[PDB]
Amino acid sequence: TDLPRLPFDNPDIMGIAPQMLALQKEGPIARVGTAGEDAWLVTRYDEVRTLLADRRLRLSNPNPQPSAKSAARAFMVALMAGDDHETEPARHAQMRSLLIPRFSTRRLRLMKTRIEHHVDELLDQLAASAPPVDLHRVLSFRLPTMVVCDLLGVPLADRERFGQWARGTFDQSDNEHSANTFQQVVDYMLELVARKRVEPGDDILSELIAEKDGALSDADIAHLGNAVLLFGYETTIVRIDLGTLLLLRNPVQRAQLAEDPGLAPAAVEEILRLGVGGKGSNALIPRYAHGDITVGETVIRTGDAVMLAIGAANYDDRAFPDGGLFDLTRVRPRSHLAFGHGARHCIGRTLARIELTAVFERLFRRLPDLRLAVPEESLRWQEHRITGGFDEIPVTF
Ligand code: HEM
Ligand SMILES: CC1(C)C[C@H]2C[C@@H](C(=O)O)[C@@H]3COC(=O)[C@]4(CO4)[C@]23C1
Repeated sequence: TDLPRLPFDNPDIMGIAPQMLALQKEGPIARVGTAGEDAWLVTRYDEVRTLLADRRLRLSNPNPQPSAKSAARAFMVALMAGDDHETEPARHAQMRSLLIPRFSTRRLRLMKTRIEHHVDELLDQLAASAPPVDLHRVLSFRLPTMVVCDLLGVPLADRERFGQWARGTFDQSDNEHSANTFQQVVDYMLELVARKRVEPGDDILSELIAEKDGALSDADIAHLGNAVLLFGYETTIVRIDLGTLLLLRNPVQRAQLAEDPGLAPAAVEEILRLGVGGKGSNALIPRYAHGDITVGETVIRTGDAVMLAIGAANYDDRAFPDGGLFDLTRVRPRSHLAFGHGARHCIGRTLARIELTAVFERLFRRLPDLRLAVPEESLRWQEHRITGGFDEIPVTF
């Protein structure tokens, strides 16, 4: 009898921690310790997918005196309209109503074309340079920040201003750094909303300003833009790094994709499903029970914290045969959980898929000999950031 304690050790730089796979083998749900409060950990695909669609399980904390959070997590939860359990239903509903139509088929079609040319240009610069090159700096970081510049209608050079702000806002190890960085994000976005009020374009804030004959306050609009800025590039950067690392580990699938870029959508779904870094703390979706819920033979009581392990569920042999294997030839694979599911299903997921598809359509066709210039074990996953990630990916080609 030994209460398991999150985060679990991972001897590899990717994948799921052995202890979490061991718990998954025993059953769908276990009581675990964490850095803060104890929580129920749900590790099997069927139960994680079910609980994500259960409206009794919500982001907001209903408890009368809530456990303390890092500044980073508090900012995250506020950007997701989960900071007040009494107003979360109306506020979260409004958030999704206002953001979903910003990712229209018209906008996505136009952005796919620009994304494709941009990747072409990024790879031509990469191919013209002398190895070793940091693939994270010159490819992974550059495409998703370009996309956010396009969404917000700002010059591309602005990403050199905001490109580290998600990392800094979400630094759980330094409350003061987190708050100072979020203040910069806020100041920037308020500047931007004031400009878009007199100089609109074909971009997200201009559409928010025009919404409901202009009924939204500057604070309301900047909130929504901050969510786009802070959720809209960093996680995608990390998936380009993880997808590259995964394809480097699987040369047969990599050669298949290089030969047939029509496999890129399938590859991207495998990358999302298998792409978990380090101790994988970002592959947990946190919730609180707002009513009692029975999971198998376990009773989750109102007020309990629940960690929905989307990473472990995406590796679950019960949902994906040979769940640990990268196989872009899977026939009708189940929908992975990397974007979540239910009420908070990732608003940007179609755009993120467009970005990743454009990259991996091209990468190994344009640079067939691309490979790591350093050992895998020297790559350092950044555990203190809510979004994790690697700081550099040195390559040769
Ligand atoms: C590969 C890249 C991405 C991954 C893996 C990812 C993953 C996720 C996940 C798992 C959630 C649900 C969190 C929860 O249920 O607590 C989420 C929510 C969200 N995502 Fe994404 N995301 C990605 C990219 C993006 C992009 C590109 C955008 C927009 C430009 C975006 C905007 C959002 C927003 C606004 C939410 C909040 C939805 C809500 O709370 O209702 N994300 N994302
Ligand atoms: C709004 C988010 C940025 C979306 C998810 C992406 C995930 C990641 O970075 O992989 C990040 C980590 O922390 C979480 O609570 C997650 C899992 O819900 C998120 C929060």
